[PDB]
Amino acid sequence: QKIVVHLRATGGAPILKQSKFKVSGSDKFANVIDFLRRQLHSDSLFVYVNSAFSPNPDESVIDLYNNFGFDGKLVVNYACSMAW
Amino acid sequence: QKIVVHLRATGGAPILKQSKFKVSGSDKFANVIDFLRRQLHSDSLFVYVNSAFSPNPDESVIDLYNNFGFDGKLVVNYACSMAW
Repeated sequence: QKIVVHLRATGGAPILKQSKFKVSGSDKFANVIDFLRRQLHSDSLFVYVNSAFSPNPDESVIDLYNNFGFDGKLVVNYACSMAW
Repeated sequence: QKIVVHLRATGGAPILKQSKFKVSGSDKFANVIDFLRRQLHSDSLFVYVNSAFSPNPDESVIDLYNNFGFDGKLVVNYACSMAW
């Protein structure tokens, strides 16, 4: 099984011309980390994936904004199914 | 203080014409949850925010994709210095 992997630059990191790849699902994530390390010429890159979670209803909006907001706003997603 | 909240529909949920709102930071997140459940007629809507984590080198691409993949792909964010 081949998985489509899209590399997304954040925090002002260099944008790669070739950001879309197809890789074997059995491949270890070390391969992705190593590819980026080589493309950007750095051994200390931040390589991460987003993870969804349902915020505590009792938490204030300002706190969630301070811990998860970006570019002046807090993005709140909503869905029927988490598997699209 | 007012916080801009960007509501985004995913996973089959109905899209709102105006999904951008100003909410008092002092309000509990419960107000956002209740707004969505009320306006979209569903008690079981997933209301989530995105967090982030760096996968371990030995993790397989397939598992990362099955666990956190989005719209037919695994999005890998990278930065030389982090900013949400």
